[PDB]
Amino acid sequence: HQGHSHGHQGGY
Amino acid sequence: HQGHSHGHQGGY
Amino acid sequence: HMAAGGRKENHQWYVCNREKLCESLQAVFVQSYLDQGTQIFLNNSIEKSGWAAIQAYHSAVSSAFSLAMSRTSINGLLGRGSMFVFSPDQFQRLLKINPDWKTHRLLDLGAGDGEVTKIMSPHFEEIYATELSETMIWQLQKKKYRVLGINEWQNTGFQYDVISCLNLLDRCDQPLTLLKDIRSVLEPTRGRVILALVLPFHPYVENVGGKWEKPSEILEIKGQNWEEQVNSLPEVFRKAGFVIEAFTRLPYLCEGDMYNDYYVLDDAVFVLKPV
Amino acid sequence: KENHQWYVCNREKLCESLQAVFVQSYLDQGTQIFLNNSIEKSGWAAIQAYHSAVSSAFSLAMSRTSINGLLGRGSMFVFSPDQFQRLLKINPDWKTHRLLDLGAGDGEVTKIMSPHFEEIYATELSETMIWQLQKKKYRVLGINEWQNTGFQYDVISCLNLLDRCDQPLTLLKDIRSVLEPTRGRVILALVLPFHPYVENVGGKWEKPSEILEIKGQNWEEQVNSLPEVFRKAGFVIEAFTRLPYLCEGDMYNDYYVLDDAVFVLKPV
Ligand SMILES: Nc1ncnc2c1ncn2[C@@H]1O[C@H](CSCC[C@H](N)C(=O)O)[C@@H](O)[C@H]1O
Ligand SMILES: Nc1ncnc2c1ncn2[C@@H]1O[C@H](CSCC[C@H](N)C(=O)O)[C@@H](O)[C@H]1O
Repeated sequence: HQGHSHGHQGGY
Repeated sequence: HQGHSHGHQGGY
Repeated sequence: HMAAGGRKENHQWYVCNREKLCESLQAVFVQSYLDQGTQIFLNNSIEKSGWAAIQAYHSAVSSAFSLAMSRTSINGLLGRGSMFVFSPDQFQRLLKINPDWKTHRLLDLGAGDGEVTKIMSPHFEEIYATELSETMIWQLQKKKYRVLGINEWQNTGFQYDVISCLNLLDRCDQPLTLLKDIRSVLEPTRGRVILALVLPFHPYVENVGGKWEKPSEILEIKGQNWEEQVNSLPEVFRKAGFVIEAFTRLPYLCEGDMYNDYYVLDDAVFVLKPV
Repeated sequence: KENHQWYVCNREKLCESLQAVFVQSYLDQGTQIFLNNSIEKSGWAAIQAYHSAVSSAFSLAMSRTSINGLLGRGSMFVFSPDQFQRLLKINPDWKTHRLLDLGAGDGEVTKIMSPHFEEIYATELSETMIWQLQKKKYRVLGINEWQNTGFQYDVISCLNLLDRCDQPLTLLKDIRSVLEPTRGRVILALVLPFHPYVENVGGKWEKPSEILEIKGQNWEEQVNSLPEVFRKAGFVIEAFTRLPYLCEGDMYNDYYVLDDAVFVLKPV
């Protein structure tokens, strides 16, 4: 699993 | 063939 | 164009609750849509995910060398995981330029592998870029962009006609200083800044081996949904001497892997003018 | 008279000042251990094949130095602890506060020097070498940071960097400007015959922005041309020696050798 190149994102 | 890590070298 | 019963238009990537925006931002919001260029990126990404042996190689290299390199540098080494913020049409509609508009100099800070830079580049005679990843610097140089040091671009003796700062403010160590530096070298009579930020705002600085550090400066971006966090940005930009000329909501798309044909984050994209 | 091909020096072809400060080195225990360990690594067939495969795969996209750092291969050797101590004229127990190693590579030479220092700083342009240096817990400084920290260094090492950096004369002047003056010393190693270039990605290279006028038809003649270069930066040679600059090998050779001139410099 590579995912988004910008990284993981948290929430609001 | 990897050679010397400092690089190829010429002569005098 | 979009309609409430349009299928596979991914409305949630583009729409917002306009009544939740402050009234000064309601006036400069620009509606984007899932357009031709966006579908070309997506169709290309879907095709790339179909090449199983390429995906498997990329995953093996990533697995083996992730402790020694950053994820960004691994992507640059492989030329994988490229991203998309706007099509040329979306860019031109946001900046209010015609397709043939040209000016002198673009500076793209934190340009990554340059595949977003490439969307903007036909509008400029000279393209400059900065990057911290060594393999991304090689990708930028293959595109013939002039890579400047991260403390060099402020000191070249010339100004820049457009400065782009796409998805960098949440990934750099000193974002307030960055915004002030941008203001200080933007050509003032006509220059514009293109700025993109993933919301919800979650900043960290990427290090090797999947590690990270907190940034040294704090951006006061706050809010409980996309609209509220956008509402906090006029004051952030004002502190750096900018006002918002236009902005839009765009999916920050990324090529995929074995598991997903692409990945998505939520970008707020702004055009700033110096004030 | 020491006659081993890697250490022998024709003293009569040195100028008179350099004859007075030359220090003879020899193939000692620490050197032979490096060579023994290098021969052993070259006998690891599957490891050498892996290194070769990865180096070919990434060769277009990374500099050779960064590939070596990524793999932890191709480490080098300039001096043993005994040779380092003999050149500096210091005891095994000797200590001072701050070492800075410019262009430190994977730090395997740095770590020979490290026991004599409280604090060790390093610079490097290669991202994966920085990883190596940080795994050894050295304090990595930017290449335009280290001379602007506000503090000085007790020993600055600049080993096999002058022929590989873009601005070597500025480098020497920058070293002079933050060396601790009363007791500070510089350790400089240079491969002769002197052939400078700046390494780029993919086996490419670029010419340096500044030229060092180092000329001669052999080791001793080239060394005779250095005192003038050093003096422009405000240094005079306190001691120097000839040492083989050794490097780990590959599937075809157990190690590789270049010819180092290794100086201890004092500020004028
Ligand atoms: N201080 C800094 N200067 C230049 N690049 C930086 C930086 N801090 C982080 N980066 C780089 O910033 C990028 C953030 S990802 C965004 C890439 C591209 N602009 C896009 O929008 O897709 C990474 O490539 C990271 O290496
Ligand atoms: N301006 C610069 N600042 C810091 N490191 C540099 C540099 N220019 C080149 N380098 C690095 O200098 C090193 C030269 S090879 C010498 C490495 C080590 N000092 C030794 O003697 O074995 C390379 O690792 C290269 O990445």
